[PDB]
Amino acid sequence: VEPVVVIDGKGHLVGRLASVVAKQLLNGQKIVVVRAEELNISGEFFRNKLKYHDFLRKATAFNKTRGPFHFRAPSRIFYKALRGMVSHKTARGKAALERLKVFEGIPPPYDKKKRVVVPQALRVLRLKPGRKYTTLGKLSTSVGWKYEDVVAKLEAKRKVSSAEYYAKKRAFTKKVASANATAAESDVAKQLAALGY
Amino acid sequence: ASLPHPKIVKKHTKKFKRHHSDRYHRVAENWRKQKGIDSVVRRRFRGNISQPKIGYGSNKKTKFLSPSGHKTFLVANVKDLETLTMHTKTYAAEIAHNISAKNRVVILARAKALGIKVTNPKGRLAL
Amino acid sequence: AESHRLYVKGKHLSYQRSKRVNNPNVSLIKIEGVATPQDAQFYLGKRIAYVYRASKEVRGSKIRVMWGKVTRTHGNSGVVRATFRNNLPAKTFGASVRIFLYPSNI
Amino acid sequence: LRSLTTVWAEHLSDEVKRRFYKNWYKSKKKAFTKYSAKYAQDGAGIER
Amino acid sequence: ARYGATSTNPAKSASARGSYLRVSFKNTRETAQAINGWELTKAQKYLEQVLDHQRAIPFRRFNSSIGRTAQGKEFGVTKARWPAKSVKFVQGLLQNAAANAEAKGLDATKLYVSHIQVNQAPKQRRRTYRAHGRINKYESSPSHIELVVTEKEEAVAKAAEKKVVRLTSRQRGRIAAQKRIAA
Amino acid sequence: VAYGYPSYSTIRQLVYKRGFGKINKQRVPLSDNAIIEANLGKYGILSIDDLIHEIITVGPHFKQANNFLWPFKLSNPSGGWGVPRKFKHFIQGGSFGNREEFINKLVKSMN
Amino acid sequence: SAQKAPKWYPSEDVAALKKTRKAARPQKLRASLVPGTVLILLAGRFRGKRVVYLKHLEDNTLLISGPFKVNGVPLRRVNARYVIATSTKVSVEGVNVEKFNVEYFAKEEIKAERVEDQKVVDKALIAEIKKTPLLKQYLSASFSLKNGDKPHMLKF
RNA sequence: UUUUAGUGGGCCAUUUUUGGUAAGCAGAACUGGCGAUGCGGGAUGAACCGAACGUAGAGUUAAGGUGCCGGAAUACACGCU
RNA sequence: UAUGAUGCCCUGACGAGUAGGCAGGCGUGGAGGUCAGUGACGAAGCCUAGACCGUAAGGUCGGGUCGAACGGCCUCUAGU
RNA sequence: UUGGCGGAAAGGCCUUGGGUGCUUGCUGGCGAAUUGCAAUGUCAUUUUGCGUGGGGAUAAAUCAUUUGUAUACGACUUAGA
Repeated sequence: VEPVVVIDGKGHLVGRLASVVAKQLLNGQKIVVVRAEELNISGEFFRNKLKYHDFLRKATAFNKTRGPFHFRAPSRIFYKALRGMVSHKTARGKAALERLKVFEGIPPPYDKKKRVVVPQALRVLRLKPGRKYTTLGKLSTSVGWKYEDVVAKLEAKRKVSSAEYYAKKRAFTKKVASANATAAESDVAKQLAALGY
Repeated sequence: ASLPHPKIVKKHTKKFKRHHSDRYHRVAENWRKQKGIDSVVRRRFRGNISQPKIGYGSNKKTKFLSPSGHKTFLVANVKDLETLTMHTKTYAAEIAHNISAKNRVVILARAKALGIKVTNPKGRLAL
Repeated sequence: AESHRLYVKGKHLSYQRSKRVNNPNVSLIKIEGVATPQDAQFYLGKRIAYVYRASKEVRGSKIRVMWGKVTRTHGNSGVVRATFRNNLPAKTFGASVRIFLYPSNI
Repeated sequence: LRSLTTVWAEHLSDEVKRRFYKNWYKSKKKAFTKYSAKYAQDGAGIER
Repeated sequence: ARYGATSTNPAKSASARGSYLRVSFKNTRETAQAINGWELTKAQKYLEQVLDHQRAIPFRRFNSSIGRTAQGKEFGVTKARWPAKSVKFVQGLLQNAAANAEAKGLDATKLYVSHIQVNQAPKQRRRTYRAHGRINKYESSPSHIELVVTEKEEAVAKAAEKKVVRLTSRQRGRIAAQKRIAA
Repeated sequence: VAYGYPSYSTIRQLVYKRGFGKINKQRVPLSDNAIIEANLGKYGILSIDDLIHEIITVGPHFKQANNFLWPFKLSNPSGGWGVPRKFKHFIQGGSFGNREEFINKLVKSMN
Repeated sequence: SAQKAPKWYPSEDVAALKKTRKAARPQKLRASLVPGTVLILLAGRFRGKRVVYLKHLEDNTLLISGPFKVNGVPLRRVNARYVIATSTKVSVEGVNVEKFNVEYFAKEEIKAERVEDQKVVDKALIAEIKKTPLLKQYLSASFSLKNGDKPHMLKF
């Protein structure tokens, strides 16, 4: 019920996330997916690596340029996997794909804003424990995404820049909790506990 | 005024153009049936032009009526307008296209006396 | 108040369709916050107005409204079939739309 | 590797001043005037 | 003596026609579009330079397989060319229209070409002789030119209709309910 | 076909709601008693309850009373059919065949 | 004669309508509307104004009063179908609402009799409203939905 | 009872069936289609599944489906991989 | 009296279709009758993202251009 | 206004200190009808242009000329107060 929903990608199945993201775009919700490189595909690493190398031999013969383009970055792997769901040739599909922004890591305009998850897509609710999965960063680095180390450096930045934030939040709530301790036993606390709050 | 008539229902209002009348200049727009064997308009595929047939026909009460609830009736001279003296609020006079400017004012002045609606009173007026 | 809203907001979805034919005379409305069909039986008959702006000012306004109403339920997840006086323009798929509380049954 | 800034030196010679014009003879030769004004102070913009 | 579609005042318009000119049609049209809508003096200084190959008429419609060139960079188009014979048969009409302005007493400092069109004349049939004993046509495409020049003028101010409004009783019931707040 | 044993209730509701008489053919509604009387007073039947009695208790005049009714133009069923596929037999989890007492349920969804 | 006159002409006689069988029969009200009920208005200028219900008029409408000293709502008609009935009630006895009728509201500043009847009703109703705590502030408050309000979940 | 048009090149499918290694081959039998036919389904596809068509409205359904494309349960239950 | 009996009205069922058959109408050039029809105060024709009627063939009108003849109806006819 | 932090798309975040406006934390008074039984009953955002007011600055590119490290033609590369 928000204007823009930011979806955390860590621990989400590519297809099961991509389906509900592509349904909400076609209903008109601006979705931005952050940290798409720690996304997950079911089945082990070599399976998905062979699935990618089948797609990576399909260019147009008479000119390799105008064929299928094989995007390597995990943001664009998820983008490919999502515009196969949005009917992207009519005007409604182009309008829907403009409502979506997908990022590798968590960028500056979006790391101060709260990031949601999708429960019918989390791989830790979906896969039966003991099957293998596939970290999408490993897959993209194997197929030519030159940047993963750089991305990791920046996350090794922002977690630190977030961790202090959490400390600088958490202690404050402690104080509020203490005030919420001393607001009990009064008349207004009794009347709110009578009325369910 | 007119008689109480039901609301006029016009099952298919759109003009039935002939198939490929837009694509060719030599094909007129007039409705002529495609009778070929490989046709898709005779063979009535979906998404192709609707053909006129008897279900499209309008209601027997509201047939021939204008929005004004009146059957238009061509009038040339005054003596043939006078056969609408009894039946005024069913028919409506319409002056023919070749009544000249000195007689249109005569027909209008007579129709205003006998109270008949004229569908084209502005025909050939000099301002 | 900071919030002046007397209408349940909702989204517009596609028309009534099969795979390959769509019926423009019936639209589909996704009301926020409704789950079952039984929870959407409350919104039956509540009158829907689509509110959109324009460029030319007519009749002392730039905002034009297409009226209509919920007719019945649709599907298991609380989608709603709604018709209008003149149907929604199929550009407005995924547009917001208003579902008033009048006619109140309560 | 996105470029974030560039810093140019103080007194460019007339050759890199000539690189920026397709027409050196008609031009007022005014490239790097307002930038070379940033040395009127101690260069606090430049040191920034 | 009829003309094309002119939206302009005939009281300040001087025109020249010159029918049946044996030029190319597809070159007179394009020099007539290079001239169109300019001040008459800029055009008359312009079509002098076209014969000098200084500036070039830009071919825009009838332009396929033209050798591109540099001078059409002025007008944004790569395919430009110097149709000299159309330019002579146009600037004859420009000095005729300026003389028609001077006979009408129009101040020549503000004339601009407001309507120029060329179109097709009956063609001139000759014939040529092909391989294996054939004869195919070999025709000119001569051109009715015409132009109307007009003095430009300001004070074209755009006061418009009254636009009476028909708002409802419960709309004026709110509009009148806001003079009772502030105004 | 799907066929079975109709009880009193479904027969009653059909003869009231969809019951149409054949009078020189002319499928004519059974809204009135005296229509049934003027056609079938020769056979003792003089109401619509006499019709339903000569149906469910198959009497001396079942042929003429059953021939007096038009075939029942029934609807589609109200709650679906209950199967994914109709054209297997009812014993195999389909639709057609002798489904005796269950036919009551189905005709009350088709009425 | 550029059109040959037809033989039969349709009659210009209008015909009498058939003796229609539709008796007028009064409104059977829903039971959530009892005289004294605090209501919420969904339309008109007074939308969302919490208001006090009064006598059911005989044009199948609802005479309501604000009271005008609280929120800004006069004696007025409001239709029954445009109204969300809250559960909370006031006592209405002692108030002579039963003067007014359909003839009272007549389309033609304020006629002064309206303001006089307004004060006569509202003094008794303010004397009733002071009896319950926080209700006088409540009726002055406007009603609207918030985020996460599900009016099928909500109760009145 | 008269009279007269158009055909006299056929094809497909289930079961029956001849020749044949077979065949989107050749040839018969009963029936149904396609030709001559639109529709919903089989992504598409003359004949397959449903179902046959005056024009409209509403309701219920068929065959097929209900992650997203696409209307409709990322429903429920037991297992297997 | 005051109107069509090849009319008006009631009831029911039904309505795919090539080749083909039949019926009911629309349109064109000419002939007889008729409207004591229209017409240089402007016929006929032509153009017209102007309007009305018929399910459709088609009809009717408004505007512009134009400059002499032409239309409805009951019938005949075909180089339709 | 005070200072610090943020370049992955910083353009935001926090903070010092006054001043001003409101306060529904609580208790008062007056107005708010006639939009006449509802009709989004218009109170958002974007882009542009015209005006007044104030601060700020006062160039290029193209053709034509010339070159040959380029050249089918454009393009390119040069040079010229």
